[PDB]
Amino acid sequence: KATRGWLGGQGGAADLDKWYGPDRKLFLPSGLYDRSEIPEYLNGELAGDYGYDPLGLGKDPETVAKYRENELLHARWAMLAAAGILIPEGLQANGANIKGGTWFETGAEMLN
Amino acid sequence: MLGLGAWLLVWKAMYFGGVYDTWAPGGGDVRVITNPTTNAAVIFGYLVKSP
Amino acid sequence: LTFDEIQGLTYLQVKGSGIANTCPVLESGTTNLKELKAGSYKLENF
Amino acid sequence: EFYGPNRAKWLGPYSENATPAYLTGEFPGDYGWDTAGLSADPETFKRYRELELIHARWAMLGALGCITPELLAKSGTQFGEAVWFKAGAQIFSEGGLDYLGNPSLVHAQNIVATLAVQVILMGLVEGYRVNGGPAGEGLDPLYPGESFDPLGLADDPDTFAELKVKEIKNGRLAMFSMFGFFVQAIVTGKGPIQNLDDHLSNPTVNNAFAFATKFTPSA
Amino acid sequence: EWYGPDRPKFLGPFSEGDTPAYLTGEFPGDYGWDTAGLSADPETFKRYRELELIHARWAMLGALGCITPELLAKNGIPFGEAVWFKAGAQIFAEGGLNYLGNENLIHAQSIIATLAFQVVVMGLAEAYRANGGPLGEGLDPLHPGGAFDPLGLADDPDTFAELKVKEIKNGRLAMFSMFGFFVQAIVTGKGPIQNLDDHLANPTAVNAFAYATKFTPSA
Amino acid sequence: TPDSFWYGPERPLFLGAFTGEPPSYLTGEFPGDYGWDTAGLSADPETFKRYRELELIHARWAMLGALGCIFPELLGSYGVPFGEAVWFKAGAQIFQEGGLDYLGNPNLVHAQSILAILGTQVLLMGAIEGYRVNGGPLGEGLDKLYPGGSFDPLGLADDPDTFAELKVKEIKNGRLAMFSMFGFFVQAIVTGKGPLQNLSDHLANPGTNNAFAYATKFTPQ
Amino acid sequence: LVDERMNGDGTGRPFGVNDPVLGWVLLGVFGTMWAIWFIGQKDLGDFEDADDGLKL
Amino acid sequence: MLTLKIFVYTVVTFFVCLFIFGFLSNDPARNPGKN
Ligand code: CHL
Ligand code: CHL
Ligand code: CHL
Ligand SMILES: CCCCCCCCCCCCCCCCCC(=O)OC[C@H](CO[C@@H]1O[C@H](CO[C@H]2O[C@H](CO)[C@H](O)[C@H](O)[C@H]2O)[C@H](O)[C@H](O)[C@H]1O)OC(=O)CCCCCCCCCCCCCCCCC
Ligand code: CLA
Ligand code: CLA
Ligand SMILES: CC1=C[C@H](O)CC(C)(C)[C@H]1/C=C/C(C)=C/C=C/C(C)=C/C=C/C=C(C)/C=C/C=C(C)/C=C/C1=C(C)C[C@H](O)CC1(C)C
Repeated sequence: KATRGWLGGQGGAADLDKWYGPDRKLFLPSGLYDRSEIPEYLNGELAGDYGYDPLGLGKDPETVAKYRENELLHARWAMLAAAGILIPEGLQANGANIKGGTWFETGAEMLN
Repeated sequence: MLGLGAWLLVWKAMYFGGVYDTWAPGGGDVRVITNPTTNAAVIFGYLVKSP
Repeated sequence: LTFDEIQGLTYLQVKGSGIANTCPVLESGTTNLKELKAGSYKLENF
Repeated sequence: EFYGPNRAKWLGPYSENATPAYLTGEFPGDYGWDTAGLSADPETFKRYRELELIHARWAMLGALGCITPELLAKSGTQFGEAVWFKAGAQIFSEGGLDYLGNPSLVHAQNIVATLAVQVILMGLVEGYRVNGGPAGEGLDPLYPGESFDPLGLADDPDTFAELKVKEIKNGRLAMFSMFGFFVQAIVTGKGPIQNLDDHLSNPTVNNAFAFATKFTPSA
Repeated sequence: EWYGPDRPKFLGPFSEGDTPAYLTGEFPGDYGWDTAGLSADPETFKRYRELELIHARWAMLGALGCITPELLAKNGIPFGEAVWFKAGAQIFAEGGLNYLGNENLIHAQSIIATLAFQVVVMGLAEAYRANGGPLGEGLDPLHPGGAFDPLGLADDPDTFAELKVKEIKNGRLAMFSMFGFFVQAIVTGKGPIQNLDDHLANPTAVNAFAYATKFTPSA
Repeated sequence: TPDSFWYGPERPLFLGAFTGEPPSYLTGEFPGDYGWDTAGLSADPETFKRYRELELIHARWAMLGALGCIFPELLGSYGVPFGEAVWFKAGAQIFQEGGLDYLGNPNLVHAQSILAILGTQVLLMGAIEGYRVNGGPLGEGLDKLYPGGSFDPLGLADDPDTFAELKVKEIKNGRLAMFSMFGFFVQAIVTGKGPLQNLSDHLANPGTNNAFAYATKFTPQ
Repeated sequence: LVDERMNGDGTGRPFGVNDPVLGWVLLGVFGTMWAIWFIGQKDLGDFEDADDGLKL
Repeated sequence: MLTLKIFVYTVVTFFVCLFIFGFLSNDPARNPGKN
């Protein structure tokens, strides 16, 4: 809670001025994508907002928020997926008796 | 960047196919350099050698 | 140095030392000078 | 009991004049044993309690980790070297140090790598213990309990003071047993569970007096 | 003399400059030798005098108990072993540990019996010394007297202060001679009288320097 | 304490940033104060004066010792015919046939009796170690650690800003030499060779000739 | 053989030393004159703060 | 010949160390131009 620095002094959340507000990182740098060409519904209110919507799939902050529940679940499943695909193949290739650590044939490995 | 660039030559000689050794037994061809000389008396002996 | 001590050196070690200008000393062997077997010999490394 | 003046002692009933004045009984494990007077200054007695408890928490991790590789080798797990004073040298083995027996596990080969990783990792977390770090900044130097008591066992401070005494008495036994393991390896030359097995096999002859003439200077 | 600033010092005329200020000369054997500073706390310093004197008294029973089986084996009394550092092995012999040589004597057979006797026996006496009991309760733990002075010599404190100095200086010789006996047994491997006799054979050749090349490392 | 960077509250400390507050009696007053008293051995401010005057004497002997152990082996590698150029074998030079030759030279010192060496040393050290305690010909009433006068002939301790700076250099050179002389002790016990031989063996192959070559060396059974 | 040589014409010795006294010549003369420069460094300016060179 | 070589290496390293430590002894401040 009181969060001393990982290596040295004071740590924690130094600046959220890279992630929210008009000043923040974007999907293109500022000499290629200014702050007037950001869509009006993409503002610094959601985490990971880079102004990225070239295909106009966002409409207003309530439709973006209901795609946000589609994005964050698809995030949190693919993160469990990415560790669930590399690690059993990595253990089998280095010596574990997994027999089916490769992901695209695990289902047919266990049929009958 | 120059240090990691110098490790590209070492990885290409030790791991990524080898480099051409003109002093190879059997004539010169591509040789994986399995035993590069890390002795400081040999490596820094060229530098203090006379020109 | 003997003959085998010279031949146990590489070329870069004997280079520039003056060892290459020297005949091999015969450290082993005795001065008895009779156990040299009689007969013909073709004489190399003279 | 275990606190105040009316507590347990290091000589038990024959200890009413044995204990010094400054060992009151406000700290855990205080049975009043300072026979050599080392902890008379309360500034140094504060330092020795930190030295005692950190030694206790390394010995409890020591005495459990010097034993469970040798039990599982009796259960049929191949380690390469299961005896604790031989288990450091198995990183120089031909296949390196597999963790239990699986080469799919850690499979370490380079001793200088796993030492330099340790110096960086232990150099930070022993530094976090002193000044503070990501898990806390201004807590107790011995009993942080914010991120280090996740199960809520540092509540009810009456029974939490009992847990401090259960901590140090388990810990002092482990320190007394790690001083065991070191001497029962230098003298015997075998593992401590192997020291247990042959004393349970024949308690009459397989004791420490069978090795009493080992260190005789014969010249 | 022997107390106050009239006492003689550990460095002679060279210690007239700086002795520790707390070593005033109000305890026996005070020569002002605390160059390490280990006793500037008087609660620590009263515990170190207890440690010094008990070490002194056990070394006086030690240096006499190490010297007597050798001086009696030189007379011609048959012993199992004369030297003190091999003197524990007789309980593992055939006939066991006879006291001098006879069989109506002790005739020790079991080491577990004679140790467990000593552990409960010295468990009582040393705990009585730390607390008090059947030979005194409120007495001085340094010098009790009464039942520990039967012969009536702990009287007239002008000659009892001098017997305190005679107590510790005989002890400080004996501690220096047990650590004497400890080192000369390791380095040589022969008894202290056996080291005394061959130093009297040739003193220039047979001394400590003749064994100086012994502990050299060579791998 | 001045603004000398090695003194006072904002001084460098032995865990850098991870040290926290130092102990309250280590106020940055005396040199080499990195705030390292984790055992609390110097909490008594009178024992802390004794340990300071015991550290520096250890430091000044180990600085002479570390130079004195490298120097006959460094010249011994360069052809100077010492009897034993290695430092822990240098005592046994008195026991060989020709005796002890300084620089391996027979008409230098040529010591033959070790009892004459020790008998000279006890008389000469006992005179001057007592002079360090009190008085003496070179200085009578001076500091116990930094007497100066005849022991500062070059005048390098005149400026007390420079003198407080050089005391930090003395203790850090001393603590490095005590830590290295302890290295000379352990790596002669463990390996059995000279420290310049251990250095050149390490430089010839650092992967195998490190200290883990002798890790199984003291294994029981 | 006939004469006496030093025999270092093509041997590639470090800084061309073959008697160890030549290396101590290199370290002695460098070390003597490093020490004269170091003791005399109190007359050269204490360029202690960061913006304290000949800069532009 | 070795006596000559030791002498030249004392001489040459005397003048090379004058060169090196001379430019380390605050050469850029030995200008007439003030700033
Ligand atoms: C009145 C009976 C009684 C006695 C005599 C003791 C005595 C002791 N208790 Mg105590 N207790 C007693 C009652 C009680 N204790 C406790 C609670 C505790 C605790 C928690 C602890 C003690 C400890 C100790 C020991 C501390 C002193 C020491 O370490 O010396 C040790 C040295 C000796 C006794 C002398 C040498 C041992 C041996 C007899 C000689 C063997 C010689 C070798 C063969 C020499 C060969 C080696 C060579 C190379 C030198 C000591 C043995 C502490 C301990 O465990 O220390 C180890 C400790 O932590 N006691 C309770 C519960 C309230 C008691 C109630 O009955
Ligand atoms: C922020 C990072 C940082 C860390 C981690 C340290 C850590 C340390 N500093 Mg500090 N320092 C750090 C920053 C700085 N230090 C200093 C200035 C100093 C000085 C002057 C000194 C230190 C010393 C120390 C040590 C003090 C306590 C100790 O001995 O540990 C104890 C614990 C260990 C050493 C861990 C053991 C290491 C290893 C993993 C064990 C190896 C295991 C073996 C195989 C087991 C052996 C087998 C058996 C059978 C023999 C410690 C290594 C002191 C020192 O060097 O003493 C040794 C010292 O004199 N530091 C400065 C300049 C201000 C710093 C700058 O930021
Ligand atoms: C600085 C103090 C000092 C130290 C550390 C030594 C160390 C040694 N001397 Mg030695 N000496 C010292 C002073 C003197 N010596 C001698 C005369 C001799 C002779 C004639 C011989 C030695 C030999 C030896 C070596 C024994 C081999 C060995 O035991 O291996 C194990 C130990 C090590 C490898 C080093 C570990 C050092 C030590 C255990 C730790 C140092 C701390 C000490 C406990 C402090 C003790 C000093 C006290 C008295 C102040 C050993 C390295 C013998 C020898 O050279 O054998 C090859 C030998 O023949 N010494 C004189 C003149 C009288 C001294 C004057 O002060
Ligand atoms: C076959 C072998 C052949 C030979 C080997 C050949 C290869 C050798 C290459 C080695 C590497 C050379 C690199 C040297 C860099 C020097 C740069 C420099 O200008 O370095 C400049 C710095 C300056 O340091 C700072 O200098 C300052 C100067 O202060 C002075 O001035 C201050 C105000 O300015 C204050 O007033 C202060 O009180 C006063 O003291 C401060 O003192 C600082 O504390 C101090 O850190 O020097 C330093 O850091 C330390 C410099 C490095 C160490 C130098 C050692 C020299 C040799 C020693 C051994 C000699 C042996 C003699 C033998 C005798 C017998 C024959
Ligand atoms: C030494 C090279 C260098 C340096 C220091 C910079 C520095 C900068 N550039 Mg420029 N730039 C460079 C090369 C460089 N650029 C090149 C090669 C291109 C062509 C692709 C551009 C195109 C470019 C644009 C179009 C813009 C910038 C912008 C910027 C600014 C920061 C935003 C940023 O990260 O750039 C964005 C560039 C990238 C994200 C490229 C990816 C780089 C990552 C780190 C991978 C690098 C790989 C490897 C390390 C390098 C190549 C290896 C080898 C081939 C050499 C910053 C001043 C922005 C700016 O000034 O805003 C006003 C801006 O609008 N740069
Ligand atoms: C802690 C300090 C210390 C200690 C205890 C030792 C201990 C030892 N050293 Mg080491 N040494 C040290 C520091 C130390 N050294 C340092 C700092 C150096 C670097 C200078 C050396 C350099 C060194 C060398 C080069 C040699 C030793 C040797 C020795 C051994 C014999 C001691 C001796 O001959 O003394 C007596 C020495 C002196 C009294 C001083 C030197 C005097 C010479 C002979 C010149 C004579 C003076 C004068 C010009 C001529 C007088 C003429 C006369 C007729 C009046 C002994 C093991 C010798 C050895 O064999 O060890 C392997 C050896 O040859 N030491
Ligand atoms: C601080 C602290 C803090 C916390 O709280 C606690 C603790 C931890 C405890 C602490 C720590 C401490 C430490 C570290 C210590 C160490 C020390 C040392 C090592 C010393 C050395 C020390 C060392 C020393 C003196 C040494 C010396 C030496 C010498 C003289 C030498 C000599 C010689 C010579 C010349 C040569 C010849 O041939 C031989 C001889 C004779 C050998």
